[PDB]
Amino acid sequence: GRIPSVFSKTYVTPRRPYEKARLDQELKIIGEYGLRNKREVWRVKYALAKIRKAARELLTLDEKDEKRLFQGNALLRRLVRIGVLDESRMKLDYVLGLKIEDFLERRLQTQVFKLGLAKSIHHARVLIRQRHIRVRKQVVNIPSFVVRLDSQKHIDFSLKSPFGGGRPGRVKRKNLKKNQG
Amino acid sequence: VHGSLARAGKVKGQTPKVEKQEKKKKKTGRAKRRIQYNRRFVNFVQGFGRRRGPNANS
Amino acid sequence: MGKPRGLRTARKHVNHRRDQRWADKDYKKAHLGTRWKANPFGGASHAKGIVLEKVGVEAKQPNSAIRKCVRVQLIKNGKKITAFVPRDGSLNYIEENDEVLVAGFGRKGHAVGDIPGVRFKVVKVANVSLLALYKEKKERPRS
Amino acid sequence: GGRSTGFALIYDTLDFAKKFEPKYRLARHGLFEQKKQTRKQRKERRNRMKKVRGTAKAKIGTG
RNA sequence: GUAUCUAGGACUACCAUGGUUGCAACGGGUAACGGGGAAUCAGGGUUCGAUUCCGGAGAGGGAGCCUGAGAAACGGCUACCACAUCUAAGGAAGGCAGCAGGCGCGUAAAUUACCCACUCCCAGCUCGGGGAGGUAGUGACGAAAAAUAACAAUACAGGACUCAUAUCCGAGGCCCUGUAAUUGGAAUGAGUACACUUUAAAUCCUUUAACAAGGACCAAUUGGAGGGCAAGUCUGGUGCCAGCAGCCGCGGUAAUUCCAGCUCCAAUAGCGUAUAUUAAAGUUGUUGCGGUUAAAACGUUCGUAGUUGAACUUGUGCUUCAUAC
Repeated sequence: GRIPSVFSKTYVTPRRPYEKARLDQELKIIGEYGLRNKREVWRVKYALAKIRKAARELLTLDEKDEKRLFQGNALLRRLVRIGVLDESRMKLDYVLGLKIEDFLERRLQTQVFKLGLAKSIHHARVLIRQRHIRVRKQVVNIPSFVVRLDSQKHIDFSLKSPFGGGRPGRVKRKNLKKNQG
Repeated sequence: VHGSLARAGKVKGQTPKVEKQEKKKKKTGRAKRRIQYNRRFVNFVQGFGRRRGPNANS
Repeated sequence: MGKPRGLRTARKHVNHRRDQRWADKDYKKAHLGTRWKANPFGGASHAKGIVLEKVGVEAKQPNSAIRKCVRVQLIKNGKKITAFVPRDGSLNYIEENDEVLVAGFGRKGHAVGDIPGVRFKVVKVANVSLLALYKEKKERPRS
Repeated sequence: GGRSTGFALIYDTLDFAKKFEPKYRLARHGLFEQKKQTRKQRKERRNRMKKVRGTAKAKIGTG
């Protein structure tokens, strides 16, 4: 037991499989955010549905009661924390028009790409597996670290990484023992 | 009627039976997503085709 | 013209539901308790049966086709079962009187194709994965 | 690396450490490793115990 | 009044002639332990919920009962009954729905493991003990995470670009873009194994010295591809044959559905089968349909139980202020 594991299951299905009008639109998301498969396209769509209908359940209530502020602002606290929500869109009627791509801009795969460490959208997403990425104490293998807005000033390479110069091959350092030897 | 059930799989008895044996084993799925634009961008300029099909051989 | 919108009426108003549950003829499929009666293998998913004989069925008109069908007996309830084999050939993959697993036929219980009186489709024979035998993934045990 | 949080149980002295001393935890630097049972034969041995009265000296040949 | 720890038709005796019901009572029936609860969308839900939590129950079929505060106890006993134990034939023993095993059975399910460090408990008890409880081997039932390469010019084709020239036309082409078993640069960590760590001890995860790719390796598929429903009127074969196929229908000699190859697609470590279930389904409906005829008003009128019921039954004001302005 006890409490085995809560479901919280992602990989939300499409209600119609072979629509061309969604078929072209998903690959434009991969055309910029070159993700692993279509399930991760659901995964951020899975996320905003928690943001969509729950905030929509606030809108049917009136000003001014507690939960439209209490659950209201604490959403907006976290929504401006993650960095998709600016200061001009403060009220709850300004948050439902948030598109899916703003969360995609905050992704660790492309935040290192819009920063000058990666210089390509496919040279970006391969470095996270080999762990040449550090945030202030910690290296992260996970490409889905998706960063809060305060964590923009600190994202860079690792110290144990070959950049900037820790075991710089190290397989290439054995390679000079092969061709020169 | 149960007269004769002999020729069951007759077209499996008249096969030419040619194989594949070749053609450059594919890449992984994210790399499979990468090629889906070079055949989709400029080739594929979408001019006046007058009722044309995308995956036509000839 | 009818329907009972009185407020204090609810004691009428769920008796008058259940009195008309078995009108909807696709809702006695479990409610009357007949799944142990005549779904001819007993209300489970599939059936570990035994092959009886290869029968000479004919397809429905206007389609003179011979689906080369089989006869099955079951060890669960012991009745006579008429099944059907896909993927032409495989009568040389039957090897009659074998412990066979048999699933349904994909209409929730009716005659589907041109094939009358056969409410099943085989998926397994002899515990050795009938499907992958045409593509020769698994080696078929002969004896 | 560079981040390994653990714990430390700084006793006042050695004999007061000998008062609490969680032995299966102390055994990482244990100076005291005795009494391997090993928890399987003992209940079998105690099963042999319940049919012998007074002496409890018929348990030699069974180990 | 008896018993019972105590209410009491609990139960004896004496007495009365009653409790109950169309507001579905008593009767049977269920592949029905209740419940906290579980899965799907816009609500209203209909399905279920054996199964870690809680509560009520049983230790083969049933039934009595000792001891104790506390069982009608079964890892206590007794009977009989069932099915099986041993015996020198006189006797004695038996319940794994405790754990791990087999056997049978059926579509249908794990090591004859280790440990009391955790959590609780046991008592005379800090100390003893507990297949409780913990860990491991088992496990594509699941849920979460995420490797299959990344980068370079030439290249080879398309385009912008400069420009000749323009119903034509090429070059400076080329950030780009592809194909390149062309060439690489080789970026690397799974595997890999010191030591380490975590552990009762051990593994495994993290850390990690030594290892580690020109792919043929360190190699992903499974299913399709007539319409539904996404994408070859490609080829060979075949000739209403074999088949295909949820349905619509394709095969009857120049096949877009069959068998192969070809390419194309799908989702991707997952795809498929069948089987029940909800959604789609406003085709179980109060919200939310239908009754002329497409399925459909008792032929009839009264008529209780039903169920729904008119109206009428203490207030606008009057003056002022907080108060909008």
